[PDB]
Amino acid sequence: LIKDCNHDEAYLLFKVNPEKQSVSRRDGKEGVFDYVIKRDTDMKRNRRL
Amino acid sequence: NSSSGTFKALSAVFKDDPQIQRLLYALENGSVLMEEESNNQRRKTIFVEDFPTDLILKVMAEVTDLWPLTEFKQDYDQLYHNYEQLSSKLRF
Amino acid sequence: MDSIDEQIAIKRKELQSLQKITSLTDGLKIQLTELNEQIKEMGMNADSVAQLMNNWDSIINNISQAS
Amino acid sequence: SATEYRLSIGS
Amino acid sequence: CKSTNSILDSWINIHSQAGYIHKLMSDQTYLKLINDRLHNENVNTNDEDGSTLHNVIALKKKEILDLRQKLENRKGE
Amino acid sequence: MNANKQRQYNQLAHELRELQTNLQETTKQLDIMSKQCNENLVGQLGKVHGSWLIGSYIYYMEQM
Amino acid sequence: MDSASKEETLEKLDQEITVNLQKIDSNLSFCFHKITQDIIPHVATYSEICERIMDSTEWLGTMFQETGLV
Amino acid sequence: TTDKYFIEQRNIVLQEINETMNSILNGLNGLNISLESSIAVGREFQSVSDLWKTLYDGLES
Amino acid sequence: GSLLYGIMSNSWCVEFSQAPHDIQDDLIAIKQLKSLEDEKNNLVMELSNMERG
Amino acid sequence: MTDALEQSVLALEGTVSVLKDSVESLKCANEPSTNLASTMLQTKRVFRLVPEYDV
Amino acid sequence: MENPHEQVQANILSRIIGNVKRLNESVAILNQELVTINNRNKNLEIMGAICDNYHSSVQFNLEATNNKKPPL
Repeated sequence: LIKDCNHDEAYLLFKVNPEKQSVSRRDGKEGVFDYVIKRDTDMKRNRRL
Repeated sequence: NSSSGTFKALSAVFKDDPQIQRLLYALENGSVLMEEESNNQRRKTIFVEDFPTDLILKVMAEVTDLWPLTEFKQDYDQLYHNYEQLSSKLRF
Repeated sequence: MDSIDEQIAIKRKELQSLQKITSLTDGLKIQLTELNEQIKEMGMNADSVAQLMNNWDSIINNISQAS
Repeated sequence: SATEYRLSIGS
Repeated sequence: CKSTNSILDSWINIHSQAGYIHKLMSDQTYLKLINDRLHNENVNTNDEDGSTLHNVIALKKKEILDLRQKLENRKGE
Repeated sequence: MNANKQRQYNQLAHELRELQTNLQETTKQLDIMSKQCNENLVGQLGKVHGSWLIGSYIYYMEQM
Repeated sequence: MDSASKEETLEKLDQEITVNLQKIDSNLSFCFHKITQDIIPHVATYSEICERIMDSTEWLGTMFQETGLV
Repeated sequence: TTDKYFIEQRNIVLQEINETMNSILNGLNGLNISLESSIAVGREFQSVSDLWKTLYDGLES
Repeated sequence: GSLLYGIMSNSWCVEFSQAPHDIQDDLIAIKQLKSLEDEKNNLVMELSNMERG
Repeated sequence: MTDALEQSVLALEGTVSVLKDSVESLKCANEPSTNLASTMLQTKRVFRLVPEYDV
Repeated sequence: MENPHEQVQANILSRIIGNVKRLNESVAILNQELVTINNRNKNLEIMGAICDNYHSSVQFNLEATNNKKPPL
């Protein structure tokens, strides 16, 4: 279910933001991460409305 | 719209300078069908090599910035060393 | 000119009242500092609870990714 | 002509 | 049905662990003990023996022995 | 006694009484806020949710 | 006691009233700074934290509402 | 659909603009309060400066 | 199972520094200490009662 | 004039006493919440779950 | 001519009145903020209450039937 990544490969492929502890592609291309997190945040904000 | 995410990201992070964007478009399909600046306005094709070597080097440096894997980084280091050795020696 | 001792008494009573007000204002300042510190502490506790509760959003995102 | 503490909030 | 039984079994296990931890954290003295234990490892991480539950129990037993000694002395008084 | 200072002191007294009323209201609101924070945020929500999370953590760590 | 010194004492009262007024003004200004710059921003921060609380647990809230009609 | 997305982006950026302008207004208001306090405590200095103009002023005479 | 798997996956990636290890001894010690505080209360108010009288 | 000054003294004394009571009660109520939150509720996120599909 | 300190006290008192008015406005704004926060958080005690009730209920059920298993 859960395989540990090679830290070298993960760091080269993914930009890591320790301030928010987030992960993104270095090229900035949107993946399932961006979709899921953006959808969740949009639901949170629409609820805020 | 049909360009891959690589060139899309490169163009988005690059400034809207027409020179750099036309270089990217030419790299994407060999040459750029740029619009002539003369009063006799017309479309003409310009090859990638017609763009200055420094801009291509900056493009590939940005590529290695967004893909910093060790083989790409070493290739950029070697090619930039060859740049500042051969082409810069030629420049003095 | 008006009676000196009358002015003296008025000024003395004003002075004692003013000193009382000064000490009381100093006490008010100390109380405000303490109140701000208490608000800081409870905000810290609330933010700790938030860090604890972010796990639920993490779980929901994990399940959505795995689906 | 003396400004007054008016914390704005929301919209 | 066996699968559902196992799933509810795991549910019961996690709820039992949660209940035990809730009981443990409901005690004010235990939380205070964790607090000064943290402050002691800040002072000195090595001296684990300084703050252990069994050492606290031993000191408590010594205190109880002192209390009963004082009680019997006062009875003699 | 100077009449101008007289009116100044009267205004001072009025403003301080207004301050006292506002501080009384602030004290009530802060008491309610403390009740909502300590008893509910951490007392009930925080304690129960933390208990659940630590229990699940222990369960699945022993199931490594 | 003395007459020159009794006029001096009246002037003493004047000086003390002035300095006490200055101290009171300084104290009240400090209180205003503490209220405006510290207490209110921390209250706002607590507000944001509590909003994040109620946001993160909304999935439980909507479950409980769907079955309890609360 | 595209127009709706345009509108919702508008509302998002506008509400963040509103909160930022709130912050700006509050900061400016606090600064103005402090400045007017400075002026209020300073206004008395004009009289003493005018009194001391009688000893030395320089260019005026 | 979906909820449980989410919980399991999250717990695999979160560290709780102050989770206990030997909850049994901790718990029995807590109840034993509570009984000892009850005994202390009995002793102290007996002492205060005879001191007052 | 003394009426106004003693009135102000009484008002500010009331404010100070009320703040004393509020601060003491707030501290008493915050001590247990701090006790619980500082020790047991600590949480450190060491990892983020990542589908290998994006990888 | 006139007592020099009179104007000084006048100005000082005027400024005191002004900043006390500022204090009153600030504390009023603080009260409004606190009221807003309390009304907004009025859902949180509901949340906590039902969570506590669920915890007590499951503990009582694990007492009624003896599925409560030993701690770890």
